[PDB]
Amino acid sequence: GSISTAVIDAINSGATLKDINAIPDDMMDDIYSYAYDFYNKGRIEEAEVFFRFLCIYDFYNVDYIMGLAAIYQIKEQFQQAADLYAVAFALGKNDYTPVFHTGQCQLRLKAPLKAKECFELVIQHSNDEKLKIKAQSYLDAI
Amino acid sequence: TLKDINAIPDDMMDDIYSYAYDFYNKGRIEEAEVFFRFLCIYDFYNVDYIMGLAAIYQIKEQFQQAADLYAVAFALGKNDYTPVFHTGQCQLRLKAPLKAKECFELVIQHSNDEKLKIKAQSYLDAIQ
Ligand SMILES: O=c1[nH]c2cc(Cl)ccc2o1
Ligand SMILES: [Cl-]
Ligand SMILES: [Cl-]
Ligand SMILES: [Mg+2]
Repeated sequence: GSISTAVIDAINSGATLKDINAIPDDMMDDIYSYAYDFYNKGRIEEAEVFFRFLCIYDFYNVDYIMGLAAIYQIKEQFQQAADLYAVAFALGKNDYTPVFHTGQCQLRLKAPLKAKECFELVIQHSNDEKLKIKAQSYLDAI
Repeated sequence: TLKDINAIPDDMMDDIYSYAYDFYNKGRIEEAEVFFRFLCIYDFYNVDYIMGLAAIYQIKEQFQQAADLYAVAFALGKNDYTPVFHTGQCQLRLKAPLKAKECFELVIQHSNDEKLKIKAQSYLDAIQ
């Protein structure tokens, strides 16, 4: 998937498509909008192809990663979603939404201790008060 | 992954990992890089294998390539902030002090590793 592609690219350390600016920013913006057009109409498979395409070109992009993680979470591919949410957080650092969603994924992965750590981080560090309420409601049930 | 099909026994992979670190510790960087690349081909999902290759890239002053692997390495452990610490170092070398500051601050705010936080704080203290 997207992560193995990123790791292969780093191993081989050859020229990538982004390194040569093979797709301009404006076209990447268009494709991202098309990806969500598919997603918003429930065409999840096509959206996934488009977000995979975006993540091959520019993996280290919080917006592309978050789109793909959402798809995996909807498809109940919870480990793949949590892995991408963690990448997104490492790049973004200031938005705790991926940490919240990782907590949800860990709950489904039968890892309540990992989920608890996620929700507690949201509570202690997020300034999104509504997200904190949601995290607390998961914490109350664990 | 080749790991998924158990193409090489577990103990032999342990041996290869320890040999890679031997090369690294002896300054045999080119050989260590071959061995860590070998490991990461065998199992891209092994955080310690990725961290080894990232360290090689950082030593070779390929700071963006190192930072890219550190971001993957962080996701593959979720709770270990050491790759975030090293990313902060790489960002300083890339002349991105605000990005570096964010990394070291994240270590201090989330990590339970007290020795690592001590190191991150010493970087934060130095950043203008
Ligand atoms: O300690 C941590 N930080 C984390 C960040 C994400 Cl995205 C998930 C789990 C975590 O555990
Ligand atoms: Cl993958
Ligand atoms: Cl900066
Ligand atoms: Mg607060």
